[PDB]
Order: sequence, then C-alpha cells, then structure tokens
Amino acid sequence: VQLVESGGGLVQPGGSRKLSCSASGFAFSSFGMHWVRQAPEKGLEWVAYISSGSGTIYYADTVKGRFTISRDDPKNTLFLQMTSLRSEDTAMYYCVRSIYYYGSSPFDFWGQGTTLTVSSADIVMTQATSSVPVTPGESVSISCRSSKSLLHSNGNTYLYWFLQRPGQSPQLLIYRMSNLASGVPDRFSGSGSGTAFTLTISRLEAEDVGVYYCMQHLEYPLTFGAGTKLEL
Amino acid sequence: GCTLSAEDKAAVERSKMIDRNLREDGEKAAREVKLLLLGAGESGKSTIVKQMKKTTGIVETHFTFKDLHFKMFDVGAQRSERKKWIHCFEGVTAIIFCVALSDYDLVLAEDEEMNRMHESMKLFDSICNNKWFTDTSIILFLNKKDLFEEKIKKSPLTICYPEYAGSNTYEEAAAYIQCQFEDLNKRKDTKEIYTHFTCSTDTKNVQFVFDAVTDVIIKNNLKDCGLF
Amino acid sequence: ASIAQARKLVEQLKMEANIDRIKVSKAAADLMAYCEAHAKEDPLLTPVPASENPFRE
Amino acid sequence: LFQPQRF
Amino acid sequence: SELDQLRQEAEQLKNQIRDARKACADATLSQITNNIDPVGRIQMRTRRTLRGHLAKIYAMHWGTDSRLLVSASQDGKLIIWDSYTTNKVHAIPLRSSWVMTCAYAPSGNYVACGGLDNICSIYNLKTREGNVRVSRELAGHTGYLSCCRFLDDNQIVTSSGDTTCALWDIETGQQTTTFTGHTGDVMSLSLAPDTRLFVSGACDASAKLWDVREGMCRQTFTGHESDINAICFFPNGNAFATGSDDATCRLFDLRADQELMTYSHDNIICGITSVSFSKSGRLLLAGYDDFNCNVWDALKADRAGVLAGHDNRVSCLGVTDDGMAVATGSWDSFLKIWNGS
Amino acid sequence: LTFSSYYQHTSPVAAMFIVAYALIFLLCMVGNTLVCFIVLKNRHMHTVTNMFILNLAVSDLLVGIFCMPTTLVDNLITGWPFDNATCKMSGLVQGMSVSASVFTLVAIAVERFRCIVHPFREKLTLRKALVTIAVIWALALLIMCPSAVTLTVTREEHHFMVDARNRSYPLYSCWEAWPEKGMRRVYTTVLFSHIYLAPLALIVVMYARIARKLCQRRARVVHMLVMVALFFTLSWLPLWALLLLIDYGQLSAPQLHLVTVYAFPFAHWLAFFNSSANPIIYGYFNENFRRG
Repeated sequence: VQLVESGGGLVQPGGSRKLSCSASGFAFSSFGMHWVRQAPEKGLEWVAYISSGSGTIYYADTVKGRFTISRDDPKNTLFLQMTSLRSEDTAMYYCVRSIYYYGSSPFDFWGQGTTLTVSSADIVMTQATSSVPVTPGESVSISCRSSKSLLHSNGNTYLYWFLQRPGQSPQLLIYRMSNLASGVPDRFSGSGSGTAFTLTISRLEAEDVGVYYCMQHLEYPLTFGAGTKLEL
Repeated sequence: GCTLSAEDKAAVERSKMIDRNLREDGEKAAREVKLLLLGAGESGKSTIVKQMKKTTGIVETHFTFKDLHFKMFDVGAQRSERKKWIHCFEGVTAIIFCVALSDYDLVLAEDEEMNRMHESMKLFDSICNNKWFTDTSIILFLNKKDLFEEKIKKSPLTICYPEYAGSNTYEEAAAYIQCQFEDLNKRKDTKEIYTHFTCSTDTKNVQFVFDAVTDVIIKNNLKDCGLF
Repeated sequence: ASIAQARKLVEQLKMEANIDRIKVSKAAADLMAYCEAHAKEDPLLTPVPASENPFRE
Repeated sequence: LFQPQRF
Repeated sequence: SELDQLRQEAEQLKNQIRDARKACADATLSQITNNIDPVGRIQMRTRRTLRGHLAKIYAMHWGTDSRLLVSASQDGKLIIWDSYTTNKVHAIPLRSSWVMTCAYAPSGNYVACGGLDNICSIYNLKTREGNVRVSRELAGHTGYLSCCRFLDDNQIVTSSGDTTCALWDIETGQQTTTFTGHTGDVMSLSLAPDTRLFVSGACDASAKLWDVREGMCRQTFTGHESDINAICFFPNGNAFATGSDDATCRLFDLRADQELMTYSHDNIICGITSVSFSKSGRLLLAGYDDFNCNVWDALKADRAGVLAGHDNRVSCLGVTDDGMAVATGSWDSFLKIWNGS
Repeated sequence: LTFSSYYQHTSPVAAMFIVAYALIFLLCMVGNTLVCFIVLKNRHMHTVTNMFILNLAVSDLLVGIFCMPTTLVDNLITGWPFDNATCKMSGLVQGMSVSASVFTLVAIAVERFRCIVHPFREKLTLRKALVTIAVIWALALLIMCPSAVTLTVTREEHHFMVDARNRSYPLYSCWEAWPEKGMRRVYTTVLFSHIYLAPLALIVVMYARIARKLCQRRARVVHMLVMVALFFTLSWLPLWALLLLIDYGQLSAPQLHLVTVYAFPFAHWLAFFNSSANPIIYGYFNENFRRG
C-alpha cells in the first residue's frame, strides 16, 4: 500500500489544475477514494468522494461544480480537476483510500498530499479544547461534540478519530468510535453514546504528540473538527 | 424513509458490483463446454488427452476449437468411492468413455476370469445407467483399432465373446462389438451414444468431439425452453 | 503386511475395551438437564419477539 | 337483420 | 494361523465391547424423556434469501459473530454474505471449482476451502491490499476433501477421501498429525466445543471420535447400515448426531459409548446430507434429499417442523452461535435463512 | 316487431351450430383443463414454460366460456336477449381474450427465439418476465380501450322480438364502435395492423431465422414451426377477410343475408379452433409436459 500525489504548485486565481494520485501496492479498483484538504495552520475539510466503479460521486458544498473527480482504474490513478481556483483553495490536499463493507475500516490509509497555493449543512463537530500540554507516561482524554446523534438505527456510531503527527500525513486511529485501526497500539480507546465522544490515551509517550481530529460519517457532507493539539 | 447511512449505501453498491462480476463470470462459464473423461487405466486416456491438447486427483485440460472452449476433467486418479462424488459432474455437456479394443484378451492383475474389457463394459453400464446421467450423451472412443486389427488375426474374438456368430474379420468384429457396447444403454429415449474409432491424426478425433458437443448443445437448447 | 494391520487393529480394540462407561440413565439425565437449563436462551426453541429479532422483515 | 358481431 | 488367531482375538474383543455396552444400557432415552412435554409445531419462516450463486451449493459455514456466513457452490466462487442486510462482502474466485467443504475461522480472519483437488486452501480476509488471497495451499491428501474445520488461526483438521483425517499447522503447511483407522473414506467432521476431541463419520458406517493432541482414535461407534454423510456435536460436547444415507439420523453418546436414539420415519426414504443442533440442544435439524429439511426433538425423536423452501437437495445446514437463525443451502444455488416467530 | 325467430333455417343452421360448436367447446375444455392439471402438478419447470402456459390457458378460458356461449346467444334468433347492460362488457372481454391470445402467442414466440438463437443472452425469465405477462393484458386493455366505452347498443326500434314466446321487449344488438363515418374502418384498420401484420411479420421472420440457424430427428422443430405458423395464418384469415370484404364493398344480394348466416358461424368455428388446437400444439407436443 502506497499513495503518492502530484500536481501542486502556484496557481493564478481563476486557473485550473489536475491533481493526480498514483496508487500502488493494493487493489485500487475496489477502493472508494476521497479527497481531503487542510488549510495552512487549520483543520481538515472533506472535498470530494468517488465510489468503487465510479458509481456515486459526492462533492463538498464549497467546491461543488468547480471540482470534477474521476479515476482511471486500469492505470490505478485518481484525478481531481479544479476550475476557477479561489484564494480559499490554498491547502494541502491528501488522498484517502476507504473500502466499505461489514467490519471494514474506511479512511485507513492517507497519501502524503501536495501543496497548492493560489495568488445549512449538518453535523457541526466542535472540540472545545485546542492545545493540551502533556507529559510522557501519563493518561490523557480528548473530547469532541456533534450537532446531532451519530448513533444510526443499525447500532453503529460513525465517529472517526484521526491523528496528524507534526510534519506528517494523518493516520487513522479509531473507526466507528470504538474500533481500533490495524497497526496502532492498543492504548487508544473510544467512548461516548450519541453526542459527546472521548478518546482515551493511556500511558502516553512521544511519537503520539500532534493534532487529533474528529470526523463524522452519517451525512456525506463530512465535517471534521478544529482538532486538539497535544504538545510536549 | 431511506433508513440507510452512507456506509450501508456504499456496502450495497459493493454488493451490486460483486453481483455484476458474478453474472459476467457465470455467463463466461456458460459459454463453455464441459466434458468428463472416464475409462480403464490402460485405455489410452493419456494419449487421447494429448491428441486433444503433482496431486493424484482430478486434472483439468482446457483447449479451444473453432470458438468452443473445452474443459475436460480426468478423474481417473481418484481411488475413493466414485458414488460419493460423481454427482458433482451432473451438469456436464457430455461424457467421453475410452475403451481399448485390444484388451479383449488381456486380463487384469487379479485374474479371476474377469476380463479387463469385461470390467470395461461393466464400468460403461454403470456410468450409462447412473441416475445422475439420464440426459448426458456419451462419446464412446474406441482406441487401438490398428493393434486390435493386428491381434484379431491370431487371437479369436470368441474367447471373451463366446456368443459370436460372425467372421473373424476386423470390420465385422468392430461393428459387432460396437453394437454390443451400445446394447447396454437402457435409456435410449433420452441419451444417445456417439461412437468413434481413434485415428492417426488428431484432427478427425477432435472434430468428432466438436460435432458431438455441437449436436448435444443444440439438443439441450431445444429441450430446455419447451420447444421440440 | 496384513499381520501388521491385524496387530494394530487388535491393539486399537483393546484400547477401546479399557474405557470406562457411565450409566445410560445418568447420561440421559445429564442431556435432559442441559436441554432444560439452556431453554429460554434458545431463540430457535422459544421464539424471540420481533423487537429483538435481527432478521425481521 | 343484424348479426355482424365480430371477435 | 497367526492371522486366524488375530481375527479370533479381534472378534472376541468386539463381542466383549458389545457385552459391555449392553451392560451399561439399562433404560432408553425415549423412556427417560417420555414424561417431558413436547415442543409444538416449529413454524420457521424464510427471513432471507441469499441469491447470486450459479451452481449447486455444496458448503456453508456460519461466522462466530453470527452475522457473516461463507458459502461454496462449485462455480469457482466463495461468497461471504452479511446475512442481516443480504449483502456480499467478498466473492473469492476458486482455482478448482469442485469444492465440497468450507470453514470460517473462529477469529474471522481466514476462510477454508477444499474439494476434489485433494487440497485445503486458506484465504486471508483481513489484508492490507484489500483483496482476499491464498495464504497456504495445504497438500498431502490422496483423496477428495469432504470436511474442513478451524481450531484457531494456525491449525485446522481436514477430513478427506483417502480414509484418513489430518491435523494441519497453517504456518508450516505440514500434517502435524494424521488420524487413521477408517476402512472407507470419511465424509464429515465436527469438533467439540473446547476443540479438544473431534468426531468423524465415514462410508464405513462408523463414526470415530479422535483426540487432537494424543492423536489416536479414542472411540468408535457403529449402528448405521450405510455411509455416514453428516456429523455434528451436541452443544454440551458429550454427545453427537450423525446422518447417513440410510434415511436415518442417530444420536450417539460419548460417555455411554453406545447409540442413544434413532430419528427416522416411514415417510422418509432419502438419506441425510447435513445435520445441526440448536443452541439449547433440544432441536436437531437435518437436511434431506427430498428438497426439504426436518426439525426433530433431540429428546423425543418426534418430528417438530419441516423446512420446505428448496426445489433441490439440501446440502448445507448451519445454526448461528447465538441460536438466532438457521441457514440452509441447496443445489438450486440459493441460500435461505430461517427464523421463528 | 320485425317478426322472425330462431329459425334462420330449419335443419342446417341448427344442426351445424349445435354439433360443431359443441365439439369445439368440448375439445377446448378437455385440452385446457388437462394443461392446467399438468402445470399444477409440475414441480421442476416453474420457469417461463409454466407461467406463459398458464397465461395461454386462462386466455383459453376467456376465449371459450366468455365468447362461445354469447356468440350462440347472439346467433340464435337475432341478437342478445338481455342487453343494454351486457353488450359493452361482453364485447370488450371477447376482444380482450382474442387480442391477449394473439399477443401471448407472439410473446412466447419471441421468448423462444431469444432463448434459442441467443442462448447466453438475457437468460432472465424472472419477475421481470412475470411483469411482462402481467402487462400484456394491460396492452390489450389499452388497444381496445378507445373502442370500448363508445360501443353503445343504440336501439333496433323495428326489432321488438315477438314471435312465439310472448316476449314483448326491445330487441337490439351492439350497433357500431364509431359513428364518425369512416372511423369504424379506422379502428378496424388499426386492429388489423396490431393483430395481423406486425405479429404476422414478427412471427414469420423469427421463425425463419430459427429454422435457418437450426438444421438445414431434428427437423421436426422446423416442420412443426412452419405448420403452426401456417395454421395461425389460415385460421384467422377467414374472420378478418370477411370483415374487410363486408366493410369495403357491399355484396348487394340475398347473399348479404346468406353468407352472414352461414359462413360467419363457420368462420367463427375456424377461429375458435385456435382455442382447442393451442393446447394440443403447445401442451402435448413439448414432451416435457407429457412426462408428467
């Protein structure tokens, strides 16, 4: 598994660019591929989404119409054309893989992303704390809130916890508010019932500092949070 | 309402894509002919397989002939109880039975008056009258015709066919043994036997198989839908 | 040879013979006790109301 | 007379 | 002379075993449970109809979570169903389309397959690439595999047509144990709840209970007049039910070391293809060749229900771990998930 | 009053009517109920080969009990004895059954053509096919709908049938489906199209294609297909040839009464022979219903 991206740079406003992701090492054609952006010194923001087989294509409200997502499955590439770039589009763009079936772990792998520089809704997720000082060996808790209950009628909560280390692409810690992503230590745990969700980090040490992001997956206008920065 | 979230909708989409893939794979599999090869061990089955074209089980040989993919399964390496797996081949297009005409004299290692080719016709009767093969035509491949012709000059055919009342010439002997082999079929109404003598060139004895399979697929096409 | 199979089979049969057996009445009592004790926890035996039925239409 | 009833 | 005296010793031991069994036999199970109340007419209704298979369904196994199930139908496909929503989470292509058995790992990460190719194939579900791939293609059997089951993520026990069973270590790919003693080929296999002992039925019309660790046949049971097609363990683990081609099911007991009960009916003439116990162990379901299943009382031998929803031979039967639903697979290439009401 | 009675003629009309129509009726019922018995006893062919046969059977029921006895009643004396209510529904249901039988034959021919010439192409004869048979009757309703409501009986004032039964009452029969001059010819023409040129062309072209891709015993299919096509053509030729001749050009003779009393029941007999011959052609000769 490896996702690499290309196409970033400097763009005069009103121009166009095609970011491309060249997946490798996994079955790309069976993965639904997203697009996320991160404004400098700001939180994440879902941009677009395309399903396996190009069935359903979803766009964020702020980019609908300007952004066209597409994929070349035989060449394992994913393109995101943009039209009429605005100064609000300057952000680090990450490409995320995600499969969907019973027991799957969507958003498990994120690309490194590329830098781009330009010369109503639902589920507003708020994380009250923003910067927390920590010490190695201690236990910490992170809290996030949602505008409406995330517990669907099928008994699944759709809250995701991601971690972005300093100068590194985000990684998935917890999916569905309770399940641990493969490849992470077991000290992480999630809680909460319908609106307030808690990440519990037991015996925290280094390499775990950085920002923590909450995400919803009920209504496809996916909304992140401000993210809480655990700093040493 | 829709009462479905994004992950459930995406899972439904994945299931639909899997359904499409299964349908395409099944259509491709239906555009294919399946044959089951049988007969005694010393019946030239390896030779006829070579002419058409690590584990002692079922070996599958695939070959193409004028846009008709053939999958032929040889299960002769299975020494377990046949009646416990033969139904797995219930839907085969045709059954290829190989019998060596030069084994009328030879007897198996357990020589207790049971001729090798007597056991061959017992096997043919068991296969033909099997409940799972009521509507499965049989291609009877009669092998080693030249060596049988050479052998019939000295060894009479009356040793293992005492009721023979014809001349000892190869042509009449072959016709009589062909009719005797076809006599064991008790389901003449449904199935039919296509008997062919193996020849030197593979073209003739693959063309016979192609003609037989074309005829049988035409017959099942005309019989499944209510016609005829 | 056949003699090896013979000695192996008689050894296996002796190993069969040295096994202790409880009374069939005791075994049946144990089976009945288990079947009665695990009742009301068997949705197959006692149907579950549709509220907790996960396969409801 | 009227007996032309069709069908 | 030596062979003659060995045969004499063998038949003497067999007669001694029969005498011991008839000595410990005092009262019948039907007599003992005569005064207990009988369950009413079981009213299973089809709740789900899994479709998508294109050939005769030959194997089906429930997952440990009682939601995911795995089916094989001799079309080159290994389909994993989410039964709650009737979805297909995976569709594993098969190298050999002559599969006769399936197994779902208790941990839920691996899926077993095997057939006339004498080979047990393990498939990895939880993989980073996202597609199911073969982990270890076990080989070494000289007969068709009829039943495969999982002990854990690194051990299985496979019953094959070479009249032997084999305990395989997945990591090394070797038969870490081989069980021999059946004259005919074995057709079914089931483990105890603690995965310590396991029973196996064969065409020898005998069911042998083997020990996994010590490695020899602990007990052997007779009574059937034809080949045994299916075997299943009681939830307690002290008894097991076997279905055979002689149109009868039989409940054997471990400690009693003999036959306990016989489930049969005059109207039933075709053999048994699969058997399965209910969670409480009172309802015994058996798939038949007349295109329907029968639900007997494990204690009264009185038929309690009929599952007539298939138009071809019912070859599969499985009850979820929580005893919620019952899955039936048949040669009509359809799976039916049934429940009570 | 118009006098007149059931005595269109003394011996011949009564003799042929009773005998011949009794024979076609009995053959229809025995064949159709036998087909129903086989299809209800059927257990291995729940596919199209049963549902389309049930549709043909029920269309046989209608094209029998709902058309033959009302035709006898209409042709006995002068017309419908009980009218001003029955005529509309009876006529529309007779047209419904005739068109439904024709389109059922067309649809089964299309299904056979598709599933044979293109065997691995749209194998699905599932609930979509079931919807197809559910909707062919809707198509019949739609085609005969424009001429259904405007099928008033009007009144034969001169025909107050009182001959011997003392039945003083206004006798009348369904007059016409269209009063706007040639619109009767227009709807007869559209029915001619939808019943006898598009179905005829479709059947003949697909049947010739089937014969070509078949053998150039296995010629029995080609022979029987040609025979059934010829029979379907020749049995429905007399009715609509008679309507075409009676609509385009008046005979202007006592023949204008004689042919109407004689050939029209004969033509109806030839047409209703379809109701009894379709069971024998489709339910007996397929050799899969004959197995049980």
